[PDB]
Amino acid sequence: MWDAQFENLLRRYLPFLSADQPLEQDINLRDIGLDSLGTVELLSELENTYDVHFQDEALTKETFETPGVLWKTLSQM
Amino acid sequence: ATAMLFPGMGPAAFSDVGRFMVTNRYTRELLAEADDTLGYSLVDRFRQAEGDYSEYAQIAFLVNCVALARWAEQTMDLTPRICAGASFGEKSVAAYSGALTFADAVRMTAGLARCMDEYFRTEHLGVVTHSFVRAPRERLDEILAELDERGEWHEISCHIDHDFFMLTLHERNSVWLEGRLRSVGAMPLYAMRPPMHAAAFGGLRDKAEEEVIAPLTFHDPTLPVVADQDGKVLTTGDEVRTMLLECFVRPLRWPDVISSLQDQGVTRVCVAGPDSLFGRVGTTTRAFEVIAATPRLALQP
Ligand SMILES: *P(=O)(O)OCC(C)(C)[C@@H](O)C(=O)NCCC(=O)NCCS[C@@H]1CC(=O)N(CCN2C(=O)CCC2=O)C1=O
Repeated sequence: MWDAQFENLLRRYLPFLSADQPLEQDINLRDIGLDSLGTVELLSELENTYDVHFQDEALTKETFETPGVLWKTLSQM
Repeated sequence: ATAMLFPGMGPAAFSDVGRFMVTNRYTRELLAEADDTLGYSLVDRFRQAEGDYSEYAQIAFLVNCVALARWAEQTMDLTPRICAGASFGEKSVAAYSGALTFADAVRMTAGLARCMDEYFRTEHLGVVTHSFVRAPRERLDEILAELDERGEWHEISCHIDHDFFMLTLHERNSVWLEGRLRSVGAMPLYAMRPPMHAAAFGGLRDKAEEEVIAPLTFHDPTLPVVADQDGKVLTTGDEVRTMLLECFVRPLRWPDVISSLQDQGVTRVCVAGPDSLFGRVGTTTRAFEVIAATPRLALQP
């Protein structure tokens, strides 16, 4: 279970999710609008905001499949 | 000062563009000319296509891209000094710029699509083009040297930004390449088939010349066109013919196109069409104010 700092950030990259719609844990980010360059800018904002460096398995597409896997993967740093 | 930019192809479906193509009057006009030229209903064959990048999808992208440029010009009263097209977009600018009639550009696009499919049916099997980011040249060189070390063939096929490149090579090395990229913080994007932009494809270049490009009549453009191979401002039909050919065997150099544009006085850019890359990448962003002329934008009131 994540917080509002994470989610406000993440929603700036999901154009097909409306502000009045919840971010489900298992929802697929590609279908909700995240694309290649979005992912890139999203990595960027996460690495500043949280002072981490993504690497090795954290750079596979799988990391970015859902908010749930992405939050999990991020917490670990 | 403003420029007109035509983007490369990217991931999408008929659902994304279908309402636009059937509703916008620019596109309807162009679809009519395209049908009369191909001998079929483009929209109908695109509608029922079983791919991401069929022939029919490619011609539809041409049409959408050109119509959106005509659409942005009238809607937003743009008065472009100069234009440019990346990769697939070379074909878009040819038609926008006046280097070919729309009908020849449709023929062209259709011919080259068949021609790529024949060629890559048997040639350079297993070769792929990898895109990746967060990879400064320093890091990429280390990887390439490790590839040279094992005697594995490769070619840098595109320069997108300082840390954003495309590399072509046998798919046998893909998984390792991916893993090794990630080791140093680089992120794999996509692994494209067919491949594109390599000296080793001079064979494809000849076949597009003989089977498809040679019969066409090119005209000098009504505005100059910046070549995506190296930032050269072009001004004649024959220079536009050449860019379309060199494209198969010379790598795309997007920081060079941005350079010329800046050097020719350009402050602002309109990117015509659906766009996953060239209108969004930092190389374009840091230099210019961007107007994204996408089917979504053309369906607001
Ligand atoms: P993420 O998956 O959201 O984004 C990935 C990425 C940003 C790389 C996105 O832009 C992408 O997927 N690119 C699409 C690559 C792809 O799969 N293309 C398939 C082949 S199609 C297109 C058709 C075509 O002919 N070209 C160029 C060929 N060409 C020239 O460039 C000049 C002359 C010529 O024939 C295409 O790009």
